[PDB]
Amino acid sequence: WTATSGSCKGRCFELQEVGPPDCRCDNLCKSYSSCCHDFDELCLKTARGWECTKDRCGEVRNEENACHCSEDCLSRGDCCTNYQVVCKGESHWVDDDCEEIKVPECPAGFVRPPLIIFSVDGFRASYMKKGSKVMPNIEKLRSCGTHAPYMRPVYPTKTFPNLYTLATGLYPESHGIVGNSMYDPVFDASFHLRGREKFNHRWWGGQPLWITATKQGVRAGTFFWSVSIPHERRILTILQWLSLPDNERPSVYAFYSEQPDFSGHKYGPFGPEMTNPLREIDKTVGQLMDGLKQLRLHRCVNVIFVGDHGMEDVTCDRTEFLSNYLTNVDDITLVPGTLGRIRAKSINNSKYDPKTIIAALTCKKPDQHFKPYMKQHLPKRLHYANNRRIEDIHLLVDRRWHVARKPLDVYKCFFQGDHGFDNKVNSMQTVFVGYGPTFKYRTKVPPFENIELYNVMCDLLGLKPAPNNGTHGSLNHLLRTNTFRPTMPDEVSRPNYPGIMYLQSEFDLGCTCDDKVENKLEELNKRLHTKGSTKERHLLYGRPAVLYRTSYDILYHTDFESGYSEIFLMPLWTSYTISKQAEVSSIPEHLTNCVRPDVRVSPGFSQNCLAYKNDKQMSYGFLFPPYLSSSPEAKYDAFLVTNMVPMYPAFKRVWAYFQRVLVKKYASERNGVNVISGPIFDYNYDGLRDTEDEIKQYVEGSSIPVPTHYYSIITSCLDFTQPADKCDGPLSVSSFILPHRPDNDESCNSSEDESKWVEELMKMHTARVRDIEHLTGLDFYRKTSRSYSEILTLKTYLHTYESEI
Ligand SMILES: *[C@@H]1O[C@H](CO)[C@@H](O[C@@H]2O[C@H](CO)[C@@H](O[C@@H]3O[C@H](CO[C@H]4O[C@H](CO[C@H]5O[C@H](CO)[C@@H](O)[C@H](O)[C@@H]5O)[C@@H](O)[C@H](O[C@H]5O[C@H](CO)[C@@H](O)[C@H](O)[C@@H]5O[C@H]5O[C@H](CO)[C@@H](O)[C@H](O)[C@@H]5O)[C@@H]4O)[C@@H](O)[C@H](O[C@H]4O[C@H](CO)[C@@H](O)[C@H](O)[C@@H]4O[C@H]4O[C@H](CO)[C@@H](O)[C@H](O)[C@@H]4O)[C@@H]3O)[C@H](O)[C@H]2NC(C)=O)[C@H](O)[C@H]1NC(C)=O
Ligand SMILES: O=C(/C=C/c1ccc(OC(F)(F)F)cc1)N1CC[C@@H]2CN(C(=O)NCc3cnn[nH]3)C[C@@H]2CC1
Ligand SMILES: [Ca+2]
Ligand SMILES: [Zn+2]
Ligand SMILES: [Zn+2]
Repeated sequence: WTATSGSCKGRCFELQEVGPPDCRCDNLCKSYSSCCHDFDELCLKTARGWECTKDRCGEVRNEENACHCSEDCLSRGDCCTNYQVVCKGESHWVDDDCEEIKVPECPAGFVRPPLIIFSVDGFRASYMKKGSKVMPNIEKLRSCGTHAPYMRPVYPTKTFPNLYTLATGLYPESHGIVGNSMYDPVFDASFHLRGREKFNHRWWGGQPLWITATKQGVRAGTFFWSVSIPHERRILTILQWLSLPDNERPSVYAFYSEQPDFSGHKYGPFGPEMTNPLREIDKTVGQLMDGLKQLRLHRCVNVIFVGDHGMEDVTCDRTEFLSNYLTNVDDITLVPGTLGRIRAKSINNSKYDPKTIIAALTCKKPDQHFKPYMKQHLPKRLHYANNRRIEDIHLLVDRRWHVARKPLDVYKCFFQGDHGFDNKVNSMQTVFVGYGPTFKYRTKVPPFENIELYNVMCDLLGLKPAPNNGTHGSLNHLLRTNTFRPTMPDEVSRPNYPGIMYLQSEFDLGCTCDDKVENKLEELNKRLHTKGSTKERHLLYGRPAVLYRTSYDILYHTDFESGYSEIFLMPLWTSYTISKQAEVSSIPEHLTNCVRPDVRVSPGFSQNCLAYKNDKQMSYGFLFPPYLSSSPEAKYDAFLVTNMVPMYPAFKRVWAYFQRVLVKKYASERNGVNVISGPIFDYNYDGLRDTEDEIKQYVEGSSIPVPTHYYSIITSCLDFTQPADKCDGPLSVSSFILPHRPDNDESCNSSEDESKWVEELMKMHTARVRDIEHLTGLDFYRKTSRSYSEILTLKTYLHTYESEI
């Protein structure tokens, strides 16, 4: 209940909030039914259209009009956007040639270039090209501004998570908005689209741009707009705010459009009925740029044209039903659609077993159009686990399909488009264009993740970003002028460089190796290998930096080089270069069980084979593969206890294929590759490395910890006519984070040869170097000829393995 006996007289779209019970006059008031009685009358005029006609120029002012064509309207800052064109014989913004904007042309009293964020729902990346013929205003922005072919959203590819990630730079798991619909088990409440619960502040974490602005003395226009407020009014409101005196005037503005998402659901992504929605966006953009030209701001303001996600062909008939897999369907709640989330219907039931739910959903039909995971087993690049609002059980749904619980939920067909799938899917990609004095001229940039923009928008506004998941500096190549020069973090732990300190007989590991067969030329030469005489062949980008306090040793060998952790009893990283000319060999008969002690590292800081024998679930593998040894002699180095890592047999299949076939293959395709591999420990699935006392799993009867994942970073020359190990120019990279899992239930073809399923699993588990840095606490690419900004961009790249957009 609100007494709304006040008035909006003089308060149309006031910027600060007066609380209950006094009536409101802001673009939010409708959503509370707390607008003053006269709001519609005064603040939402609609009379006489949104365009000056030839027969309205120099007219007498009449306050009841929606906009004005009167001689004094320029001053009042409330002209129609085409006032100058029709009346003063000016040309539309779109119809002028674009001159480069080498410096801000801002009128007096403007201390900084404003920022307008023009956000559009469901604007699929491929609209920029496939609709270019009917979007001339936006094609001017794109071609004269700075654009990327596409921009990658976050999972899930839904509106709320993506809009709030754009405003926070945070992953959904961090900011809290993990779906359009949500249940919080601590709150005992649901977050929905229709309803008022979504308004409470307790859902929203992190610090969005407008709060970041306000707290640092930069005033902001409001971001939310009510559904009923038409777009034309929204633009005039932004143009009026810009007329406000210097000390009242916001520096950052936002506009939003429900289109083209709204129509895309009805007609699909490319239905013929989509041309019209696109025409209207362009028209709206036209009114803004025309209106800015009127205020002498068109070479002063920076404009961001950005979408939240794309759109895919989806229909009712393409629905999987859980009622055809489970018998016990009324014992679960599903959050359905382009992604599934399952939980117990009642927490009062003791016999609710997720192991058995996943069983019944795994590879149960050759058709199957979805795949269950436990959230911690999701690809780490999705960063979709670390929140109480995300249910333990998750369904990754195939592009073009839906998941529902029972058939009745789907009839008690209409739609032809939807969105929400995995964020590396082409149809889900969206747009970025930046145009203005601070952005670059006629410049294309590589695709980037939307988590990066918060940082840039803070830069555009001279703000200091709140802690976020962007990598600040990685988008400096978008900007004409930078206020952030990124600097490399300092190494926390310096290594030990141990020599030969131990005799064989001091080791009691229970490990045998047949290696007792017997020169000054080639015996002087392999000591040199252990001092690192070939370290600049196998360690091309300097040693990783350890960014935490720990104790580790650098170990040199002929073929490879490692940083060995005395705490975790295995390498943090292993580095080696495989040239194009290198040859694959096999593990000879006599060395199949061979595990040699390392005489640089004490018995007490080593693994032992006895644990592996006694633990019937856990086998072992090697980080540097014996298969790629340079010679029969060097192959012995690969069997050192200090190259050894614990591996479930099931996972040895995956790993073996990678080491035996794929590395050589990549070395052929890319003219050699540098490989760095190591373990990852993340039992708390927060995407960050775990300390010694968070380890949940050891090899039975030992202090040998068990990685939750294994990673590799594969670098080469981008100019592939140059060997990896002699690259003059920019680098090219691909990475992965394989889940270390006791089975291969994730791959429904696993009973076949490794050549059918392994490389497919690895593609799904593609990863950014930065993702690995978070999980390891290391820092790569410390010594290159390349600028640090470029290296940041390199570390944020993700190889998607998709086709061309
Ligand atoms: C992506 O980027 C983000 C952002 O950088 C990364 O996330 C950050 O990660 C940090 C490390 O995990 C984490 O630090 C915690 O913070 C704990 C308390 O923090 C509270 O305050 C936060 C700050 O808010 C303020 O923000 C601005 C400044 O930027 C200020 O101006 C304002 O005043 C703000 O208030 C606040 O964000 C945070 O809120 C979370 O919880 C709310 C609900 O309770 C949510 O609404 C909100 O969204 C946040 O939720 C996310 O984060 C929590 C983790 O806190 C997570 O569980 C949720 O799922 C969700 O994702 C807080 O209210 C602090 O207690 C922690 O310190 C403990 O650990 C240290 C370790 O050294 C100990 O030394 C210390 O003693 C302490 O231990 C205590 O706990 C032990 C057991 O738990 C116990 O035994 C012991 O005795 C102690 O009691 C630690 O510093 C940041 O909070 C987090 N920030 C954000 C925004 O999420 C993220 O890692 C990145 N991801 C990747 C993959 O890189
Ligand atoms: O005006 C806004 C916000 C504007 C905004 C602009 C810029 C932003 O960020 C930054 F500038 F920082 F980048 C952030 C927010 N609203 C109103 C409409 C509702 C209803 N609504 C829907 O109907 N979605 C359609 C849908 C439903 N299912 N899939 N799609 C989704 C919801 C969005 C929020
Ligand atoms: Ca962790
Ligand atoms: Zn959306
Ligand atoms: Zn939608």
